[PDB]
Amino acid sequence: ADGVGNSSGNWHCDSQWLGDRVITTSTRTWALPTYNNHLYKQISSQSGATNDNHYFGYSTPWGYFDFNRFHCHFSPRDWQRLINNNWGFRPKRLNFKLFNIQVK
Amino acid sequence: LMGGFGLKHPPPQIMIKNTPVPANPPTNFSAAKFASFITQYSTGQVSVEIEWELQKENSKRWNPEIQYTSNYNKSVNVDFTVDTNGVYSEPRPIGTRYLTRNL
Repeated sequence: ADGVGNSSGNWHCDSQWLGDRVITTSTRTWALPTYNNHLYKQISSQSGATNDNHYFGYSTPWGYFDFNRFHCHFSPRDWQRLINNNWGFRPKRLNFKLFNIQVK
Repeated sequence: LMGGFGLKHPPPQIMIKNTPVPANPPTNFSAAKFASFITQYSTGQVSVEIEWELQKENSKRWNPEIQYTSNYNKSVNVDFTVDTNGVYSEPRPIGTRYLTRNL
Protein backbone atom coordinates (compact mmCIF):
# COMPACT_ATOMS: atom_id res chain seq x y z
CA ALA A 1 0.00 0.00 0.00
CA ASP A 2 3.04 2.21 -0.56
CA GLY A 3 5.02 1.44 -3.69
CA VAL A 4 8.69 1.56 -4.52
CA GLY A 5 9.47 4.94 -2.97
CA ASN A 6 7.58 5.00 0.34
CA SER A 7 8.84 3.36 3.51
CA SER A 8 6.46 0.83 5.01
CA GLY A 9 7.61 1.35 8.58
CA ASN A 10 9.72 3.27 11.06
CA TRP A 11 12.42 2.22 13.49
CA HIS A 12 11.01 1.82 17.02
CA CYS A 13 13.61 0.49 19.45
CA ASP A 14 12.72 2.22 22.73
CA SER A 15 11.73 0.80 26.11
CA GLN A 16 8.90 2.30 28.18
CA TRP A 17 8.36 1.90 31.93
CA LEU A 18 4.89 2.67 33.29
CA GLY A 19 5.82 1.03 36.60
CA ASP A 20 3.12 -1.57 36.66
CA ARG A 21 4.35 -2.67 33.25
CA VAL A 22 7.24 -2.23 30.85
CA ILE A 23 6.87 -2.22 27.07
CA THR A 24 10.08 -3.15 25.29
CA THR A 25 10.44 -2.82 21.53
CA SER A 26 13.24 -3.98 19.25
CA THR A 27 13.76 -3.27 15.56
CA ARG A 28 16.44 -5.12 13.61
CA THR A 29 17.62 -5.55 10.04
CA TRP A 30 17.53 -9.05 8.58
CA ALA A 31 18.76 -10.83 5.47
CA LEU A 32 16.96 -13.86 4.08
CA PRO A 33 18.71 -16.14 1.58
CA THR A 34 17.30 -18.87 -0.62
CA TYR A 35 17.51 -22.11 1.34
CA ASN A 36 18.37 -25.41 -0.41
CA ASN A 37 17.25 -24.21 -3.86
CA HIS A 38 13.55 -23.77 -3.08
CA LEU A 39 13.34 -27.47 -2.21
CA TYR A 40 11.96 -29.61 0.57
CA LYS A 41 14.64 -32.20 1.28
CA GLN A 42 14.48 -35.05 3.72
CA ILE A 43 17.38 -35.22 6.12
CA SER A 44 18.51 -38.04 8.36
CA SER A 45 21.43 -39.10 10.47
CA GLN A 46 24.28 -40.74 8.61
CA SER A 47 25.65 -44.23 9.00
CA GLY A 48 28.04 -44.51 11.90
CA ALA A 49 25.93 -42.22 14.06
CA THR A 50 25.22 -43.84 17.39
CA ASN A 51 21.71 -45.05 18.16
CA ASP A 52 21.29 -42.06 20.45
CA ASN A 53 22.05 -39.58 17.67
CA HIS A 54 19.86 -40.92 14.85
CA TYR A 55 17.17 -38.66 13.44
CA PHE A 56 14.84 -38.35 10.48
CA GLY A 57 13.31 -35.16 9.20
CA TYR A 58 12.83 -32.52 6.53
CA SER A 59 14.62 -29.29 5.71
CA THR A 60 12.49 -26.59 4.14
CA PRO A 61 13.20 -23.58 1.91
CA TRP A 62 11.47 -21.44 4.55
CA GLY A 63 13.13 -19.29 7.17
CA TYR A 64 11.73 -18.18 10.49
CA PHE A 65 12.02 -15.38 13.03
CA ASP A 66 13.06 -16.12 16.61
CA PHE A 67 12.96 -13.44 19.32
CA ASN A 68 12.88 -16.01 22.19
CA ARG A 69 16.11 -14.77 23.91
CA PHE A 70 15.66 -12.06 26.55
CA HIS A 71 18.50 -9.81 25.43
CA CYS A 72 16.54 -9.33 22.22
CA HIS A 73 13.96 -7.36 24.18
CA PHE A 74 16.06 -5.86 26.99
CA SER A 75 19.16 -3.75 27.15
CA PRO A 76 21.57 -4.49 29.99
CA ARG A 77 20.38 -1.32 31.69
CA ASP A 78 16.72 -2.17 31.18
CA TRP A 79 17.44 -5.65 32.50
CA GLN A 80 19.02 -4.09 35.59
CA ARG A 81 15.98 -1.90 36.24
CA LEU A 82 13.85 -5.02 36.14
CA ILE A 83 15.89 -7.38 38.28
CA ASN A 84 16.87 -4.85 40.94
CA ASN A 85 13.43 -3.36 41.51
CA ASN A 86 11.02 -6.26 41.04
CA TRP A 87 9.94 -9.55 42.59
CA GLY A 88 8.62 -10.98 39.34
CA PHE A 89 7.57 -10.41 35.77
CA ARG A 90 5.58 -12.09 33.04
CA PRO A 91 4.80 -11.24 29.42
CA LYS A 92 1.36 -9.94 28.52
CA ARG A 93 1.09 -9.34 24.77
CA LEU A 94 3.38 -8.86 21.81
CA ASN A 95 3.24 -7.14 18.44
CA PHE A 96 5.33 -8.14 15.43
CA LYS A 97 6.12 -6.33 12.18
CA LEU A 98 8.01 -6.83 8.93
CA PHE A 99 8.51 -3.73 6.82
CA ASN A 100 10.83 -1.98 4.37
CA ILE A 101 11.36 -5.16 2.42
CA GLN A 102 13.89 -5.31 -0.39
CA VAL A 103 14.35 -8.21 -2.80
CA LYS A 104 17.77 -8.21 -4.45
CA LEU B 1 28.08 23.71 52.67
CA MET B 2 27.69 20.64 54.84
CA GLY B 3 24.92 19.56 52.50
CA GLY B 4 21.15 19.49 52.34
CA PHE B 5 18.66 22.14 51.33
CA GLY B 6 18.87 25.82 52.16
CA LEU B 7 15.57 27.10 53.46
CA LYS B 8 14.66 30.70 54.22
CA HIS B 9 11.80 29.31 56.25
CA PRO B 10 13.12 25.94 57.41
CA PRO B 11 11.15 23.53 59.56
CA PRO B 12 10.46 25.40 62.79
CA GLN B 13 12.04 24.65 66.12
CA ILE B 14 9.95 22.51 68.46
CA MET B 15 10.60 23.54 72.06
CA ILE B 16 9.69 21.54 75.14
CA LYS B 17 10.29 21.76 78.88
CA ASN B 18 8.87 20.36 82.08
CA THR B 19 6.71 22.87 83.91
CA PRO B 20 8.20 23.65 87.34
CA VAL B 21 6.40 22.09 90.27
CA PRO B 22 7.29 23.85 93.54
CA ALA B 23 8.00 21.97 96.73
CA ASN B 24 6.15 22.97 99.88
CA PRO B 25 6.39 26.72 100.50
CA PRO B 26 7.17 28.13 103.93
CA THR B 27 4.12 28.94 106.00
CA ASN B 28 5.04 32.64 106.20
CA PHE B 29 5.23 34.79 103.10
CA SER B 30 8.64 35.28 101.52
CA ALA B 31 9.16 37.31 98.36
CA ALA B 32 12.29 35.39 97.39
CA LYS B 33 11.99 33.22 94.30
CA PHE B 34 11.59 29.48 94.75
CA ALA B 35 14.78 27.47 94.53
CA SER B 36 12.94 24.36 95.77
CA PHE B 37 11.29 22.14 93.17
CA ILE B 38 9.91 18.63 92.90
CA THR B 39 12.36 16.57 90.86
CA GLN B 40 10.62 15.18 87.82
CA TYR B 41 11.12 14.26 84.18
CA SER B 42 8.85 13.41 81.28
CA THR B 43 8.80 10.76 78.59
CA GLY B 44 6.59 10.26 75.58
CA GLN B 45 6.37 9.41 71.92
CA VAL B 46 7.32 11.54 68.92
CA SER B 47 6.19 11.00 65.33
CA VAL B 48 7.64 12.75 62.29
CA GLU B 49 6.23 12.30 58.79
CA ILE B 50 7.92 13.90 55.77
CA GLU B 51 6.66 13.70 52.20
CA TRP B 52 9.45 13.62 49.63
CA GLU B 53 9.18 14.31 45.91
CA LEU B 54 11.14 12.09 43.55
CA GLN B 55 12.75 12.72 40.17
CA LYS B 56 12.88 9.54 38.14
CA GLU B 57 15.85 8.40 36.05
CA ASN B 58 15.23 8.83 32.31
CA SER B 59 18.64 7.61 31.06
CA LYS B 60 19.16 5.96 27.65
CA ARG B 61 22.59 4.47 28.34
CA TRP B 62 22.93 0.92 27.10
CA ASN B 63 25.30 -0.52 29.68
CA PRO B 64 24.38 -1.11 33.32
CA GLU B 65 24.91 1.47 36.03
CA ILE B 66 26.63 1.43 39.39
CA GLN B 67 24.21 0.64 42.20
CA TYR B 68 24.58 0.66 45.96
CA THR B 69 24.74 -2.99 46.96
CA SER B 70 25.39 -5.19 49.94
CA ASN B 71 28.25 -7.65 49.79
CA TYR B 72 27.26 -11.28 49.45
CA ASN B 73 30.33 -12.66 51.23
CA LYS B 74 29.69 -14.11 54.66
CA SER B 75 30.39 -12.06 57.76
CA VAL B 76 29.98 -12.18 61.52
CA ASN B 77 27.58 -9.22 61.53
CA VAL B 78 25.11 -8.04 58.93
CA ASP B 79 25.69 -4.43 57.94
CA PHE B 80 23.15 -1.87 59.15
CA THR B 81 21.96 -4.21 61.89
CA VAL B 82 22.22 -4.82 65.62
CA ASP B 83 25.00 -6.93 67.09
CA THR B 84 24.78 -9.63 69.76
CA ASN B 85 24.62 -6.90 72.41
CA GLY B 86 21.77 -5.00 70.78
CA VAL B 87 23.84 -2.11 69.42
CA TYR B 88 22.83 -0.67 66.06
CA SER B 89 25.71 0.50 63.88
CA GLU B 90 26.21 1.99 60.43
CA PRO B 91 29.30 0.59 58.67
CA ARG B 92 29.78 3.25 55.99
CA PRO B 93 28.60 6.72 54.96
CA ILE B 94 26.23 5.92 52.07
CA GLY B 95 25.96 8.82 49.63
CA THR B 96 23.21 9.56 47.16
CA ARG B 97 25.14 9.72 43.84
CA TYR B 98 25.19 6.50 41.79
CA LEU B 99 23.05 6.92 38.68
CA THR B 100 24.67 8.93 35.91
CA ARG B 101 23.57 11.80 33.69
CA ASN B 102 25.19 13.72 30.84
CA LEU B 103 26.31 17.31 31.24
